[PDB]
Formats: sequence, structure tokens, C-alpha cells
Amino acid sequence: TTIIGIIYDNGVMLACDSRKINRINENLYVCRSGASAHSQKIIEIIKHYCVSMKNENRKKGRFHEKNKYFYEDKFNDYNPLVENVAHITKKIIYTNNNFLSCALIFGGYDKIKKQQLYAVNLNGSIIEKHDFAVSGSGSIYIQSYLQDKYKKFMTKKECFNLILNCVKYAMHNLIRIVNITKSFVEEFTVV
Amino acid sequence: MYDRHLTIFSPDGNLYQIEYAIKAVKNTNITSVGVKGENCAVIISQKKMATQYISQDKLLDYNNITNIYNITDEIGCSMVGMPGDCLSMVYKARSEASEFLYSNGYNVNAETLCRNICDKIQVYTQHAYMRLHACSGMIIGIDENNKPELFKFDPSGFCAGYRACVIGNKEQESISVLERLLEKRKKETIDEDIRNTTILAIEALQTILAFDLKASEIEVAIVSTKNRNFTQISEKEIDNYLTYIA
Amino acid sequence: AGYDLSVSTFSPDGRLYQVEYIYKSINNNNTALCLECKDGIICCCINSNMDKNKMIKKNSYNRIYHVNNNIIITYSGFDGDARNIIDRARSEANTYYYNFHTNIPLHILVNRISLYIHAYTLYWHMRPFAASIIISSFNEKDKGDIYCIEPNGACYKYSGIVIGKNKEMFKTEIEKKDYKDINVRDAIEDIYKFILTSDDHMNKNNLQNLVNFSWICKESSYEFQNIHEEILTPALNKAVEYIEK
Amino acid sequence: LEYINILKEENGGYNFDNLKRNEILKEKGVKFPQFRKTGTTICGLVCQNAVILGADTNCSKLHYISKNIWCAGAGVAGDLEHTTLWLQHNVELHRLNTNTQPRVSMCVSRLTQELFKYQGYKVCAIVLGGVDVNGPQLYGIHPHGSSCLLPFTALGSGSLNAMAVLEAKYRDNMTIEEGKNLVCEAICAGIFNDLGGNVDICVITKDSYQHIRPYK
Amino acid sequence: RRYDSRTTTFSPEGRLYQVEYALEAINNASITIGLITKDGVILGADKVFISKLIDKANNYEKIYKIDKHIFCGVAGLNADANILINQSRLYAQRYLYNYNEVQPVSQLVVQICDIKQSYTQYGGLRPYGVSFLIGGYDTKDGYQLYHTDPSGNYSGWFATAIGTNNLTASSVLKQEWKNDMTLEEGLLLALKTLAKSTDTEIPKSEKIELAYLTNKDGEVYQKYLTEKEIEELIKLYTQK
Amino acid sequence: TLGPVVTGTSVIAIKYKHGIMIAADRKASYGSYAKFQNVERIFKINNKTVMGFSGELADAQYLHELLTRKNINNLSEKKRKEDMYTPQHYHSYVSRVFYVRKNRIDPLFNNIIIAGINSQKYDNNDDNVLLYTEEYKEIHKDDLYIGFVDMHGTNFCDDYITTGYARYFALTLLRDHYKDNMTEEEARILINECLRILYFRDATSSNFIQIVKVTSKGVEYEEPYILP
Amino acid sequence: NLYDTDNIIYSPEGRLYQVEYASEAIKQGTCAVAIKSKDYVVVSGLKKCISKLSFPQEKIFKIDDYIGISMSGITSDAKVLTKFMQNECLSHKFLYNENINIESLVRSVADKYQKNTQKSSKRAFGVGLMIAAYHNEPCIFETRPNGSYFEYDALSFGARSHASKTYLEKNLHLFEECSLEELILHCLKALKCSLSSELTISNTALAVVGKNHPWQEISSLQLEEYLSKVKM
Amino acid sequence: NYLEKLNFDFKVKDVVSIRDINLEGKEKNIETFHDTILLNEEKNFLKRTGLIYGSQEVYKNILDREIVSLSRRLPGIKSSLLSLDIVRNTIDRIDSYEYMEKIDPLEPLSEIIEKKMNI
Amino acid sequence: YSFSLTTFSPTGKLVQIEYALNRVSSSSPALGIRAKNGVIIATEKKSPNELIEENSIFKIQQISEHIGIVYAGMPGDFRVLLKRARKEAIRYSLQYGSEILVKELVKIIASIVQEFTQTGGVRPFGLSLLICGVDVYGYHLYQIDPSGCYFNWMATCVGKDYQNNMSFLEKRYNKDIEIEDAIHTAILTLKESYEGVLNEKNIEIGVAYDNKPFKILTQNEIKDYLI
Repeated sequence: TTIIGIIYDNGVMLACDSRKINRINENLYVCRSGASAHSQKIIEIIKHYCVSMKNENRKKGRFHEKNKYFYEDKFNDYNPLVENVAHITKKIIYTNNNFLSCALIFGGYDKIKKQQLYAVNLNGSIIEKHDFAVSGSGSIYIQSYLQDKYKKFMTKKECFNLILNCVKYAMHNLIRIVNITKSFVEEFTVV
Repeated sequence: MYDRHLTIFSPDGNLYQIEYAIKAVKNTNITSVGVKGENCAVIISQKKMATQYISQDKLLDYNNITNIYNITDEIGCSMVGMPGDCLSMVYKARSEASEFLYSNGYNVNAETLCRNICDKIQVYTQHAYMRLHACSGMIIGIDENNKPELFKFDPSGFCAGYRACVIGNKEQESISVLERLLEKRKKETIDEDIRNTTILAIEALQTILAFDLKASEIEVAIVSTKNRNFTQISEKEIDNYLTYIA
Repeated sequence: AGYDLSVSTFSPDGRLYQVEYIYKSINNNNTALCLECKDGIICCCINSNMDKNKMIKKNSYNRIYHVNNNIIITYSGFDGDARNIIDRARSEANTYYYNFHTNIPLHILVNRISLYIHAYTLYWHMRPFAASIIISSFNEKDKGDIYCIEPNGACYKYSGIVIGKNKEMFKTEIEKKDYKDINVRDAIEDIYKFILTSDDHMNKNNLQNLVNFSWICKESSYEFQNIHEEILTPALNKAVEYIEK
Repeated sequence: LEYINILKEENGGYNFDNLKRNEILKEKGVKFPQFRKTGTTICGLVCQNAVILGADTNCSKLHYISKNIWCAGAGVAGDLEHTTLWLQHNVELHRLNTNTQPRVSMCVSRLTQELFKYQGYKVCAIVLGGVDVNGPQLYGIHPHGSSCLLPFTALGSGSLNAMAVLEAKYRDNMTIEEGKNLVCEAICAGIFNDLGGNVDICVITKDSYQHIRPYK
Repeated sequence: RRYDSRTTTFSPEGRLYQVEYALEAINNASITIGLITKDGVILGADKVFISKLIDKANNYEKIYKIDKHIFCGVAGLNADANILINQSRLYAQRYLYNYNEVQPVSQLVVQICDIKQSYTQYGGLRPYGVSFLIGGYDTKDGYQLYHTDPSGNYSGWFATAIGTNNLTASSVLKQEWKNDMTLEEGLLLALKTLAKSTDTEIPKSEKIELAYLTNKDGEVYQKYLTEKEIEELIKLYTQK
Repeated sequence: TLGPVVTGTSVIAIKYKHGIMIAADRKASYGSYAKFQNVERIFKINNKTVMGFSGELADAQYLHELLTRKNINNLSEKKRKEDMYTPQHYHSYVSRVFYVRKNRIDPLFNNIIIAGINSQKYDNNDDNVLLYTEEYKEIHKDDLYIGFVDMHGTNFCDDYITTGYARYFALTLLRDHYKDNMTEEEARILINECLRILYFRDATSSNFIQIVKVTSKGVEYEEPYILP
Repeated sequence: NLYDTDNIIYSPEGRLYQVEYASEAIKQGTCAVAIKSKDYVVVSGLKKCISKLSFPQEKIFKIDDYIGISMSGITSDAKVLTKFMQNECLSHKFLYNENINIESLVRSVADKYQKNTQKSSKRAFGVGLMIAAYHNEPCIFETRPNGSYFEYDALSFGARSHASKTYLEKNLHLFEECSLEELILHCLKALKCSLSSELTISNTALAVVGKNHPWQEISSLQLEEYLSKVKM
Repeated sequence: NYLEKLNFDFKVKDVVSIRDINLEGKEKNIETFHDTILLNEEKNFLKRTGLIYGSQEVYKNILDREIVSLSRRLPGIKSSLLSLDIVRNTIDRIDSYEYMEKIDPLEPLSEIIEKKMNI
Repeated sequence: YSFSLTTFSPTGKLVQIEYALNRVSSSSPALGIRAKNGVIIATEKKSPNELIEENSIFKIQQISEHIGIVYAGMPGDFRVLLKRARKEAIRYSLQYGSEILVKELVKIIASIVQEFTQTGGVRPFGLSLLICGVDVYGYHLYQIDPSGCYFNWMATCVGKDYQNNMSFLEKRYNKDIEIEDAIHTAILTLKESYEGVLNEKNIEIGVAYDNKPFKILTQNEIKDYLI
């Protein structure tokens, strides 16, 4: 399973081959790489966790006085942080690492640390990537290209073309892409 | 002796610990009204501190004072009672919602949550080991069939369906008053019924509590089919509704 | 009258007499001021009942503790219950950074402590906690926030709160002027004036021995730090000179 | 945690008396009788607003979870029978308590947790599907506990021919009669190709289902 | 602490207080009779008139069957009797499961006495307010009958009674009773003592119920009397 | 816990007159892939304490979290500046944790080095510790400290300690060229020597070097630099 | 009157009773006095003697190097607390190979005081202890029956504690920055004032701790010399 | 550490039972995994609750579960434990430990009361 | 600290449970007739506020395919007893693969109620359940009291004025009666002791037929039977 992720300006994009993408949260997304049942179980547990912190994160009083999927929570009022979700995923994977083994890639936007793309390999192997994140089979065949065209703040259309080329090269050796921004998320499928 | 202390049946029935808990809920005199429309469910309460030993002060962010809370995302609630007990019951309802979402794989229903909380309060009442929670909730929610649902329970644990109700002091005569407002509703787009139910709830609170209810002393929230997410309506919109009613 | 002998039992007219016994006990215990300022916050603890005890080491008995070097916590009730609640706050922050890696937000901590204190006020055999705890923090973007859980388990957001003996007089004194604009460096003189005036036990000599402080403002990079005595002493001299006239 | 010890002592469960005797017997080197492997061709497909499962026998593979949920098993007969009875009665108890229509997602989650708790020991493959408030949904549970909402599924020993026929001749918005014809084109062909009995067809409608055990 | 009942506590002089009050409940229940005969063990009972609409057919609330060769009857609270009879059934069937033989009645009454003594001594829960009349047949000592109580004591009885007016029933059994008594004579004696305890001359058929355990052909067989045979027995009793 | 997957290469730590200098290479090899080249190897528990590792990233990160919470507990109950634990305490804690995991048969795949200063007579920055954001002072070797914790919990103290592939051949160069109380330039030259032979004579090594100093000023993170 | 039946019930004024009775039990104990200086903390005290045949009951217990304490209440509570701090000090020196912070030990024992006075079916300790040490500075601590720990320059427990408190308060300024012999003389004079009954070798419990001198009870000859010095 | 603790009890061979081959090492086989089948699940549940909500929730849950479980019959007759089922929220669920059965032999009832609650 | 609050008083009588019976005397009526072609259970549900949803406040509930249940007491104990009775029914179903007989479920619920009466530190229940059902052994109608004693009733009434209601039922009840006549007698008995005007939404009627599943009659059916 070729899971791909690149951080462009004012937003991040992520992709997978072919249901590897799962909506843990409106402003957070994850792609799977490993065993089927284990990866579904951990994603269900983290979905329950992240929904629970979204429910509890609502503050007390009143403040602030292709498919397109505008956030209901404006201004990131009570969206859980992506780092917290990634680190509890690290903890659950590490506590059960003798039997539980998955390679999940995480990505999303947050108000504190802005756009973010995290990576969770086998065991508790968290690492924050500010530029790109790729894992899975056949990654090396595209890996040099991932260190080729990304300049510093390469843009949305360039990112769409580049990730399409990367996923096509990986598959050769149905595409679906989720982009996450400050104001909205869009998931779209390229045949 | 000690019949009225523990949850003991006492002579000629009338479990008195439940009545004392209900009276303790009534002594807080935070009136909170709930009304059910059609594809909408407005819940309205008062942003006032519960009556107790301490008193309100000028150096206090009044926005933080609130009685309306969210269970998970779609089903809201409003406990009126003691300070700690209200938020403890909120967390217990959250725990039941988490149980349902983890086990059954989909969001909890308002009816199932109300029955589960009623069972837990039943365990509290029957066992004299632990004190009874003096906090009567008022739960609203949209079912899977895209219909509103209003619900309420008490320290007795009487979970029952409703269409318009009120919790707090002076809840006896007010049962008539809301019915008269439903008479006004007895005689439309989604936004039309949303606005009608909102102004009806505000008018109900105005008639019951019987004062102007300035914009900094109301918290309004609605769950409808257009949105379905429990969100608190802003102060300016509440002021607009208050001006429109007058 | 029987109903008052247990926290679990309800009174006939819906008021737990044990809880007001906690309130009376804390109100007859050491006072604790705290308020917000433009630069930061300032919390003060005054130990008046120690005036008879002329044995304590110089400024060794501190009632103001901290969590994560970011949050201040203080109290007015009994020492042991407050220390247990403090260690619970430390444990909560511990578990939070263990299992999520992010510093605990303050509303999470005060909510959990509020339900923890309430979690002893619904049983029969455990002694209820006798402590009114004030948590506080300050951020540059978020300005400041001061919470105060009562022993019942009632948490409210306060711009400024005082608990203990003469609490009404201190709260009247603080409300004379808006302290949002007054800086943290200048508010020490006003706090000295209030504790010297409102409290009868505190004479001129006892202001330096039996008083504690800490801020969170921009000077310490928004982190915990006690006031150095070189800062307190000019404020003490100015307050004594003003009150003497 | 002493109360859980009390719950374990009072309540029953899986007794484990004869582990050591069986260890001695298997180490001593004697062949013991085999299990009833009832794994045959089974399939299902998401037709127009109704799931249409398929199986083959005189062991009726089509089992009942709810008035709008049927399923077909492939593996060990006892595991399938007991797990199906447990799922049916769990859903019935939930329906009685909650008073709502049964949902396929709840069945999928319960089966997934139950099969994931036993990693590979329970040979249990189920193709459970049915109609709920979110329309028809068909799933492809495996013995490792990995559900997946597929438009059509085919499991069993002779699953390759059935899956190939379904992939060849599947279309959206299909008629119910065409669904039954495709169901036989999978199952009957898999029976006559793979190394039996009578086919089984049952349309899973939201209400008023029908079972056809003498289908062919 | 202040709300403690203090069940397992001696009196000022020599007795457990609650155990006495439990015995008073045994003195405030419908009378139950027990007999030994040369061809069976008879154990009648008096049905309290709850109402005329009670289903008289197959509602024998006094006498119950613990095992294929053991039965019993109660003279106290029926709710406690149901659970205690269930535990007696469990012990008898577990003995048959382990040892592969029919339970001797002495062991069963010892075990139910151990239940009642555990509630008497251990813990603080209230004792079991019911007294049994376990009787049956075994190859060890033939026909046997026992009398348990909440205090845990027990002893054999050739003929006995418990419940209201137990003194009158014991007095009637003391006079008219013989070792070499046939089953019919024992049944007539049961009718006579039940009528004497109830104070009525003619026993009412609906107000009583009877049972026995015959050991004919080397096989235990319990028979519980229904309305027709009760009426026949009463008719023969009044005619003699 | 099961076995190594994502492993580093080595870390070189030496003492000199103003403090400790320790250098990693910022590499996390995924067996035979070399996915990452910017991993933060050397952590900082608090002032005058640094914990380097060479092994599985997850075990090292778990130990980093444990040591961080020990430091936060320490700061949470701090009155004097002297109340801060020395590096010996943290080293003994890591040794006990490794021994406990060895007893449980759940070994931590790392080779830890704990380095720092076990006194506060020189610096006075720990009275006012700041977690969330002059001239060098000479420090005697007695007041400095560095330690080791093996797979099996084996521990010791020495002047210079190395982990991983550096333990075979770079230790010879360190024993040859180490001198008491070296200057920062000579110390950095010795580090460059050790890491260039590591880069040449190893496959999983790297040349994108990290340097961090532990001196009277505190912990100083020098910028990354490519070897000559 | 009615609220003192259990240790989880407060009076109408908001005050415990069992804890106050434990404090009274501490007040009934024998006298002990300790005085610090710049780098030396003496811990002397009386030793209870029931009868002439009985030798005195030993009071001072050494917990660890530079750590020793004096009991002024119930003996069993003192034994349990001494065992607990002994285990804590030895465990800390075992696992970490360093001396334990005196503040941490004082907070831990006061925490145990809190747990044992919180729950019912439990009683607070009827003993107060001088947790004195030289963890790089002379310190004297005191944990009350209510969960609380305090720190002083000098202290007295029960018996004629008023005389010792008056003398220590009167001569508090000479105690700081004085020689070891002068500190010993002042502490023994305070104990003599507590007697108001005369100091002897058997009943006196002079003990010295500080820089280059771990906890060790002074020998009989030096104790006799000091009691001769205070006498004249 | 493990394997109980020797205390010169002198009663090693009983007339009710014989020692197991593993004593108390509890070697990992299918019966061992099924023994800790419910304790582990509730450990996970308490982990989830006291993590996300706060450890006071776990405290309240454990005290409520112990209190309702403390309300039960003496050892001997099986206890319904309905209140425990309501509190643990397993009344809605039917599971393998509810159905099936174990038949259980040599211990007198008084020895069971001594073993259960240490008298 | 476990002790029994339901303790034998002087002169016996087990006084605590008797207080629960007073609550059963203070509850609304809930009767039921065992007919020759089925079994009927009926109840008087109040209209305390006039804003209640009549559907939501169930009193005549269903446990199994041929087992109903109605009560006269407080609602929470009815809810928990209903949930445990359902769990026991499914437990029997998995154990034996058949619908639970009425006698076994009645015995189990009686044991549970007696358990709670006897268990330390918990009060008895405050309701008198009224089980009904159909099985291979015919029709059944039982009544579990707070004391736990179960009675094989044929036509019974529990609630306020239960004596007069039972007398009225006995005056106009026979062993051989049709389902319609039984329903009419139930309606007449409910209307006899109401203290007001009986009409739609004030009663709920459940019936289990000789072969059909236990069905709760809808409001239109109840109105039709009212006329």
C-alpha cells in the first residue's frame, strides 16, 4: 500500500492507493500500512479517542462575538490537536508492540503548530515531518523524486501534479487524495 | 429511627431521600425550559449561579457561568442542581455515550442515554451506600429517523418523553403556560419553524421567570435537521430575538 | 439534628450541613488573595495565625505551589488535604504528558480536580476534603485566567478571588480600582496596603516574614517565579510610609 | 480489583479441565477424529435496495440475525453456529432494550471484536449483510476480524469461480430477479466446478423477507 | 455504623435475638404435618386462603420435590423456601454427579443446616426464616424424616408438626399413631390432625393438600394428591 | 520490545575543561532503507544533563518521556537550586529501569549515555529554571560526570564513553588522543576525527552531524554541520 | 459532644475532635528540645522512667546518616513511623545511591498522616516527631496529627513546654552562629528549665549531628561533663 | 516476588486438593489467556475513562463496583449481582461467562467462608 | 460494614418489606385476566402534565415473543427488573434453544427479589410485578411481590383499591371466557376505580394470543374496545 503525504503552503495533501483513508476527525486524517484487522482495530480505537477529546474540548461560555467539506468548528475552537492523537497512537502501538504492528501516516492542521504531517512506523517511532512523509512498499522507487521537486513552498497545483506523478510511478513499479486546509478539507478521486 | 436518613421506605412509603434531593434541586431556582418543535429542538436556560453559601461578585467572567452542556456532538443536556453533581452527571452521560459508541459502533440515541442514566440513578437510589445526585437533567437529540426528541429525568429516575417542559423552581403552574404556547403553535420552511420555536422558548422563559432577561443572562442552543450539531446561539442573535418578541 | 452527622445524608430542606461546616472551617483559616494584571497574575498567601508562633524560619512555610513550571496552585484550607490535591494535580499533568505529549490545558486540570473533590462528597466513610483551591496561569495571547474550586466541587472562572478570614473586606478593597490595567510590578504595593489594613494581626514587622508571592508574567518569560526580596522590600517601605501618614 | 474476581467466581465460562490429558494423548501419537469442515461456496451482493446472499447445502447455511439481517458462514460448523446464535440473540436483546430497527454496522462491530479477541483460533468466515436505515450494506468478515463494505463478496473453498463470475457480470441498479440469476451463476457454477447439495437464496428486504431453501 | 442491626449477636442471657424472631415467623405460618408409615412417608400441608381466584390446580406452594427420592415442605416464608430448595436441589444433584448415588437425606439436611448456620453465624445478614420437613427413603436406614430450623439444629421425627397450632397437632399425633400403620391409615390420621389444627370438623378439600412417597417394586415414586383423591379421602374419613 | 527496526548508529561523548561535548549524527536507518536523516538523537532532560542513545527509537523515546516526567516532578517540588538531581541520579534511574525490563524479558533496545555536571557551585541558572524557552567557566573532572547503561543493565563511569559501532574502533582513537582539560577547538577536532572514521567505516552512519555542549552556561545546541 | 464519635465528622464550628485528642496525647508526652546553629543541630530530651527498678525508655531513634528523630507520644506510632522512614531512606540510598531529600521524607510521612486521618476505620497517629537533619544545612521539622509539616529554629513538646518555649524565644539570637559546646549548654539548660527532678546521665538523651559528624549519641563521660558544666 | 511466600505454615498437603504442576507460575496457555479475559478488558476500559475524563472517574467506577459487589449473599448460594451488571453496563450484553456452566466439591461451607474473606 | 437493613422485627412480620407493600398500595392499578384463548394484562397510566408523549411512558412491556410484563410501583425498579428478566430469557435461549417458560423466569425473578431483600445494605424493591405468557404448557399469569413470593394467579389486581377491584373481577369472572369478554371485563374493572372520566390515552392494554406473538394494542384498538 503506497501512502503518500506532502506539505504545501497553507495546507497539506495526502494520498493512498486502492479504504486506507479514515476520517478520525474533520481536520485530521490517517492512512494505513500493515495488517488488515490490526489496522482497523487501532483506527477504530483512535477514532473513538479523538471524537471523545473533540466532545470534551468544548469550552464553557460564548466566544468569538470532488466533495467540499467546510469545518463546522470555526477558528479551531475545540478540534483536538494532531500531535496528541499521534502520540496516543504511539503509546497504544508501543504498549502492544510485541503483537500489534502497523505503519500509519498521520496529517492535519492545528491552530497552535499550523499544518502538520506526522509518521508512525512499526513500534513507537513517531517523527514530525515539515516537508514530506512516505512509507510502504515501493517507496524507494519514488523517494529520490520526493527529494527532487519540493523547493520550499511549492504550491497547490504543483502539489496535485507532483503527488499524482508520484502515486502513478509507485503503482506502475484508483487514486484518491485528501487535502486539508485551515478552513476546509476536500477529498477527490482520480481514476 | 433513621428511616429518613438512608434510602429506606419509611412508614406508608414515600422514600424521603428522593424528595429531599428534589427539593435541593428546587432550591437552586435556576429555571431552564426545553421545547420541541418540528425538525428542531430548542433548549434554553439561565446564566446564573446556583443558590448556595457564596454569592456572585463583579470580578467574575459571567460567560463561564453555564448550565447547558454537550454529551458527544448531537445530543445536548442541561442539568439544574448542585454544582459538582451536575457536571458529574454530565460526565456520567459522556461515559455512557462513549460506551455506546465504542461497543455498538454508532452514536448513542437520546432515549437509550436517558434510560441508562435512569438505571444508574436507580442504582444510586436503591443502594443507601452512596448519596443521591441532586441534579435533574434535560436531554435533547435527533434520532436516526431525523425527528426531534425531548427527554427529562429526575433524582427519582423517571425518564419519560416530553414535548415541552421546564426544570427548577415554579415548575407546577408553568406546565400550563407552555401548553398555551403550544396552543399558539397549534394554530413552513426549516428556518421558519426554527425561529418560531426559538422565540416561543424565549417567550416561555420570559413569562415564567417574569423579568426582561437581558442578553447577558440567557444561553440558547438548538439541534435541527439543517445543522444537527449542538451549538450555542450568539449573544447578538439572542438580543435580536428578544427585541423581536417585545 | 442527625442529618448533619454524615455528608451522604440529605437534610430535610435540601442543604448539606457538612458542606457549610467545610465552608466555616475554611473561612476560619488562612487567607489567600490572587488577581490578574496586564503584565501577568499575582497570588498572595498571608499566614496571620502564625503571629503567636515566634519560631518559624524566615519565609520557609510556603502555601503557593506550581505545576509544570507553568501553572500556580494555592489554597486556604488544611495543609494535608491541599497537598493531596496538589499531588493529584501533578499526577494528572504526569499522565497527560505521558499519554498525549502535550501540556495539560488548564480547564482540563481544574475540571478534573473539581470532580475529584466532589468525588469524596457523595460517600459515607471517607472524610470530605477541606480545601478551597485557586489555580491560575497567564499566557501572552490568552491574557490571564484564575479558577477557584470550592470544597463542594464548584469551579468558576474569576478575574480575582479572595478566600478565608476577612475575605469580604479584601474583595471590597480589590474592587476599588480596575486591576486589569495595573501592572504586576506596581500591584505589590496595593496588596501590601490591603493586607496591612484589612488584617488586624499583620503589623509593620510581620509583612516580610509571614507573606508569600509568585507571578507568571513576561519578565520571567511567562513561567513560575517567586518575588525576590529586593523587589518586595521597596514596596514594603512605600506601603508602611503611606499607611503611617 | 476484587469485584471482578467475585464476578469470575460466581459466573461460568469456558472450563479447561482436560488440557493435560489431551496433551499426553496427542504426544503419545494417536490420530483423533476430524472436525466437520462445512466450508462451501457462499456469496452475496448489494442489489437494488436489498441484499441478496447465497450459499449451498442438507446443512442450511443461510442463518438469521434479524428480520432484515441474514448471513452465510464458511468454516467450522460449531463455531459458525454458536457465533451466529450469539450475534442474533445479542441483536434481539438490544432491539428489545433500545426499541429501534437493527443495524448492520452494530453486527459488524460486534463480530469484529469477537473474532479479533480470538486471533485465528476460531475458523469463522461470515458474509453478513442486510438492509438498515443507511440502506443495504454487505460485509466480508474474515477469521482475523477485518470487516470491509464491498459491493459483492464471495467466500469459501470454491470462492474463486464465484468471485470471477460476479466480477464479470455485476452491475449497479440491478433487478432482484437478475440478482437471483447472478447468485445462481456464482453458486451453481462454483458447485459444479469446485469439488454440493442445493443452492440457497434469500432476499434481505427492509421488511417481509423470504427464504428459498429449495431454490435449485 | 450507627445503622447496624447487629444480627449475629448474643442476647444479654443466652440467645440470638433475630433467631427467636425468625422462630416466631415459623409460629405464624400455615400448619404443616409430617408422618412415618410402614409403606411410605406422608407430609400434608394447609393452604392459606389468599383468595378464591388462586389456581388450585398445580400450585402446590407448601410441598416441593428436591430430588427423585427426596421431597420437603415449608412452614415459613415461601420466597426463602424457593432459594433454599433450589440450593438443596443443587447439592443433591452435585452429590449424584460426583459420587454416582442417590443423596442420603441426612447429608442433605446437614448441608441445608450449614447454609442456615452460615447465615446465623457468619456475616451480618439476617437469618433464613423458614423451617423444613425433609423426608424420604434410602437403603441405609429405610424411611426417614427430619425437622430443620433457622438455628441449624435438626433431629429425626416419627411424626411431627410445625406452624400455627403445632401443639394441638403434636397432641393428636401422640395419641393416634402406630408403627405398623398402612398408607391409608396414615392419610386418615393426616386428615384428622389437619382438621383438628384447623378447628373445623369436616376438612375442606380445597384448603388442604397431601403427598406421599411409595417404594413399591424397588423403585421410589412420589405421588402428590389432587382434588378428586382429596375429596375421596375426606369422604372415607367422615364415614369412619 | 520485540526487536530492532529503526536504529541509530553511534554517539561520541567526551569531557574537556569547560564541560562535556557530545555528538550524534541524526540518522534513523529502517533496516536497509535510510528513511530519515534529521532525527533528534541527543535529548536534554534538564540543565546540566543530557541523555544520548544508540538503538531502537521507541525505547529511547519512552525513556525520554520517563526522564522528562521525573524532571517535571523534580521542578514541581523544588525549593532550593541544590534540590535538582545530579546526572548520577538519572543514570541510576535508567540503570534500574533497564534492569527491571531485563528481569521481565522485555529489553529496551538502546545503549544509553547519561552526561552532565553533578554540582551547582559554578552555575546559578537552576534557581530560576525556564522550560519553555559572559564566558565559559572551567570545570574540574571530578565535578563532571558521564555514565553508560547497556542492554543487560551494565553500567560504569569513565572519562570517554561510546556506543554502537564506535565502541569497536573509535574507542582506540579516543584512548590514543584524549587529554585532560582540552580546548574547545581541539575537542571539536577530536569529535570530527571520530565521526569521520565512523562515516567512512560504517554503512548506517551519516555526515549530517549534531553537536551539543553541557557547560556552566547550561545546555547549548550547536547548529548542524556537514563533516569536512 | 455528639460529633466526636468518628474521625470523619466536623463540629458546627468546622473542627475535628479525634485529631485534637491526638494532639492532646502528644501534649501528655515527655519533654524534648532541639536547637540548631550554622552547621550543627543538637537534639536532646528526657527519657521516661516508670519506676526506680525500670531503666529509662529510650526516645531517640536514628533513621539514616545525618537523620535522627525523637518521639513525644505513643510508642507504637513512633515505631511504625521510624520503620517507614528507615525503609524509605534505605530504599532511596539503594536504588539511586544518594542521600534522600529531607523535604521529600517529611512530605511523604505527612502524606501518610493525611491518608490515615482521611478514611474511617482508622486513627491519626498519637505522636509528634522532630525530623531533624543536616541535608547540606541544619533543619528541624515537625509533622502534626492533622496532615501538615512545619519548620522551626527550636521546638519543645509537652510537659513543661512553656518554660522551654520561653527560654528558647528569649535566647533565640545567641543560638545562631555559636560553638557546639555553647549550643549543647543552651539545649541542656532548656531541658533543665523543662524539668523545673534533675538532669542525670540516664534520663538525659544528648545527641549531636552536623558537619563531619553523623548521628551518634554522645558517650557517658562527655554527657557527665556537660551536665557538670550546666550545674556550675 | 512469586510463588506465594513460605512462612513455616506446615500444612502443605491438604485433604481437599492437590497442587498444580505449575503451582503459581501460571504458564501462558489457552486457559491462562481465558482467565484474564475480563480483567484485561476492564483494565482497558478504566484506562480509556481515567485517561480521557480524569482518574476521579476511574476512582468513582471502582468504588461503585466494589460497593455493589460487596452487596451480595454469603459464599455458597450464587448471587444475582444485578447492581454490578447495571454499573458495569453488561446487562445489555450476553456473553460466554453468562451462559455455559461449571459444576462445582470437597471443601465444607465453613472452609469456603474462611478462604473467601480471611477468617 | 455489610449488614441487612431488612431485619426481623419483634413479632416477626419482616417489617421493611411491608413498607414496600404500602407503596404497592399507593400505586396505580395494573390488572390482568388469563383467558381461555389467551392472556390479558391492563393498566391505568396517568396524564400528570398533559404534555407527556403517551408512546414514551411504557408500562406494559414485552420480554420474549410470548411473554409480557406489567407492574404497579416506581418505574426504575420496573426497568431494571425488565432488563434482567430479558437477559435471563436470552440466557435460557442460548442454554436450551427455546422460549423461556413462564415458571422458570418467575422463579428467577423471585430469587433475585428475595436476594435484594436479604442482601446487606440494600433496601427491597417497591413494585409488584405481574408476569404473563403462553407456552406449550398453556397460558400463565404470575405475580412476584416485593417479598419474592410468587402466586399462580388467574385474575388479579394490584395498586390503589386492589381489594375492591379484585372483588369486582371475581364477581364477573368465569373459567371459560373469550378474549373479547376478558378485555371488556378488564376495561370495566379499570373504569370502576379511576376517580374521573376514562378515555383514550389513559389506559394501555396488552394481550398474548393462543398462537400470535404478545402484541400491545394500539390506541385505535383500545378506543374501539372502549365503545
